[PDB]
Amino acid sequence: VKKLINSQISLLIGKGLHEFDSLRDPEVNDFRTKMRQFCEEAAAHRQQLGWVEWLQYSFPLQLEPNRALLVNVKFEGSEESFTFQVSTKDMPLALMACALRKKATVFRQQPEEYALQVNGRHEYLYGNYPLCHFQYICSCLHSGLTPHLTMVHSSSILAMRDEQSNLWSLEQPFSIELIEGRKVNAMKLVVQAGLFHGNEMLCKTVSSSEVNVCSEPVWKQRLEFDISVCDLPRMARLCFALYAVVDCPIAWANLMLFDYKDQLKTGERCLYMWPSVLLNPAGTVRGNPNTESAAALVIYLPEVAPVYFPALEKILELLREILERELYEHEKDLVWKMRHEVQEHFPEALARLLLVTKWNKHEDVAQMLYLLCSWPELPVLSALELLDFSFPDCYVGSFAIKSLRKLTDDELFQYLLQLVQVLKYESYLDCELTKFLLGRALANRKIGHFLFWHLRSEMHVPSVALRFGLIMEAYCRGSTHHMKVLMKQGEALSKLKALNDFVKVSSQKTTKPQTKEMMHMCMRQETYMEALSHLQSPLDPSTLLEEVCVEQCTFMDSKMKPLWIMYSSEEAGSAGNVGIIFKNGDDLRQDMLTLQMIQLMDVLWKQEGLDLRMTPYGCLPTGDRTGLIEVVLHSDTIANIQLTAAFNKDALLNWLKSKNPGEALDRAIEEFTLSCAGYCVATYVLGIGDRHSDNIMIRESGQLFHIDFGHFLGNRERVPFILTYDFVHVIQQGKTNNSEKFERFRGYCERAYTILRRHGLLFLHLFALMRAAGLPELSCSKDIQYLKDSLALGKTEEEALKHFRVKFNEALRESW
Ligand SMILES: O=C(O)c1cccc(Cn2cc(-c3cccc4c3N=C(N3CCOCC3)CC4=O)nn2)c1
Repeated sequence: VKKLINSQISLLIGKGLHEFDSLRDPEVNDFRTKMRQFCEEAAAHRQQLGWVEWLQYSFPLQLEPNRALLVNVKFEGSEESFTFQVSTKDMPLALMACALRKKATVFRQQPEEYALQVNGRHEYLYGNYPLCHFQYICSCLHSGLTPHLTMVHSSSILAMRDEQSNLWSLEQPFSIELIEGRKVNAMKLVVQAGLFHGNEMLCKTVSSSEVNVCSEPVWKQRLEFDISVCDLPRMARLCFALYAVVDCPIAWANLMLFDYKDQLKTGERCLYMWPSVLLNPAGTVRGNPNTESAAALVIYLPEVAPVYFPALEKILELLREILERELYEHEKDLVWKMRHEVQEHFPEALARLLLVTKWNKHEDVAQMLYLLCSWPELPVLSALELLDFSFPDCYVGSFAIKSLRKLTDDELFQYLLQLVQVLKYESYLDCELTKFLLGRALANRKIGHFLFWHLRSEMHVPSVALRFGLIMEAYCRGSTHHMKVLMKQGEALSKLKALNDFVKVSSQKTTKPQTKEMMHMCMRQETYMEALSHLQSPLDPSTLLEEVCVEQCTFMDSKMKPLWIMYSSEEAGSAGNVGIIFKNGDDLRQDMLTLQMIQLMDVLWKQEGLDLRMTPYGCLPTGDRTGLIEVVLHSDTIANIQLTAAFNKDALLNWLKSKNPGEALDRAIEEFTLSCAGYCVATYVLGIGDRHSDNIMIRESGQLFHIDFGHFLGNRERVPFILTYDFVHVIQQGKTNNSEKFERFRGYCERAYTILRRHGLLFLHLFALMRAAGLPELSCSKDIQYLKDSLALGKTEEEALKHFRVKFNEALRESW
């Protein structure tokens, strides 16, 4: 019935829907019914889209940021195929026209009723684009391969659509009553309490009287805060810390003083606390769900009267440049004084102005909000800064989203990971960000795919399980069919975990050959063959993983026995020969961020016409210390290649010569040189140390790349720029001296470095939002500072390039 759907979502999301119901929370009840309708009406809209708009939803085009080629085309019904020669500048229509036209000759006898499917992939070619804007066509040209496509008629596409259908009054100083608690420690117990608006204190942090450290922490005190109740802003957050002293932190807990209906809360409360690492303003505002084990604090919120935060209508009723290029009190005063100027003449300095406004004075907040309601839209870069925890106000949050609505699907995808982490900072379940993500996800299946996995991957974290579960359920209501596709992915991943556990056990008792044989036998079981085959890759939904082909599957020798799983697809040909690595026991989150950043650098470079031949391979956490990495085929580790050469320095170049005979070598050396420049710069900027020959790989094309990003951000040394002699040797064509090739290489590096600096704030804004994620190596200011320093953002370009040159020369000396 709908019974089945409910049980399908419960399995898919990793939480039973009955668990939601058992909280008997209207916030949650309302979140669920609110969004379910929102998601259900989005499904509505889509089931009536035109066939090209459906393609846009389900198969978003994959593009790049004159000359001729051979393309093979067939039609959906037959085996017969035709090979033409087309231009890289041609449109898909022209290609479809030739295809149609021929079929007519051989078929004894209108392009616009067709789209071209990439054989064996969930990828289509359509739209007004040259064939070498399409990533698959591009891929084939740089690799040499022949594009194989299938003419799909509009009515076949519509068959797919149809088969996937579903107040100011209160001047008294704010106060609470700290009643008692129930905890464990060695001393006397103190409760410190403090009121926050983002990172900023709304007043001084009143503390408890000292009470012995045994059993319950009875207090029955009245805590009064240095602030009027009418001055508490909408997003006011009360923050506790319980600790011992003769310092020993024990626990923390936060809550919103206003509930999700704008009512000021009153009065009693049991706060189930989170274990501590001293106040944690950024911490979640929801209680610890381990209500058996957690220490708890009972408090009382006094009745001040029913009081709601005023509606917007009431709210609305109530040397500049030289500092505007982190400032003093008099500077702040100037900026606040100048707010109208700021809006009219420096609209992009909104963030600055927001941080100087007095959130602990309601009158000031009102005047700021009135400016905000007429404020011009901001660039996306500026909106990314506003998503920071430092901007907690809901109107600000809403303004930020409003400026982000113009994000292209491509941009949104590039920033999605960060936007999901920002949900952790949200105060309430129903929020503009969640609505925006769910809307965009329901309009673009790729976005929906990566949103799903970002959420699913953290369900084992109790602070986000509820929020993320709820979002995934909403999403599933909005696409029943995608829900089935994702279940199939879940079933594969479930089987891989079991397979990997077995491998961990077996390798402890037997040789690797024996274990591998057992792995193979396990995989050939009907249940495994079936679970592991015929699915969309979680790494990239457009890649279909068809028949898992064992004999080629193995596992690595390293601790948590990462699995190496290979696939083939008759229908896709060579493009269907794809591999994934399943890893369980390692935290994949830091490879994802890093690989993501590298992707963004590649994109920023390509946007200036600089293609450094980078390899931004897929990486996707799917669960608790679980996830996938995309295999880059026809590549091996530097270590491995340093394995016939008389001198070890030549092993690399000999290998390249062997894979690139004759005049092919010069292209490979160029690919090596550009990619080396890319990764030299990327690893310097990102502070990725511990680079060695086991975690640097090369492709047979010549392109160098990095794997195993365990320790970025100098993490803390200050990782120098690195040039390896073996790499300089290849760049210089195996010559001792070749300053023509070398100083070109030095040019590539400098160009790459200077382009990144120009987008320095993009990197800082993105890393700022990633502080939400609790990555151990992105936890504080010192980590953000690393980026500031590596991009030398405090300098003029010039100064920065001179600085960079010292470092480059530094690195060169180091490489004998
Ligand atoms: O010794 C073996 O039995 C063995 C079995 C299968 C493969 C290998 C060689 N190997 C190991 C790895 C490897 C080891 C540890 C970490 C990683 C990794 N490869 C990775 N990739 C990613 C992109 O595609 C190339 C492989 C990523 C990665 O993080 N890559 N290749 C060795």
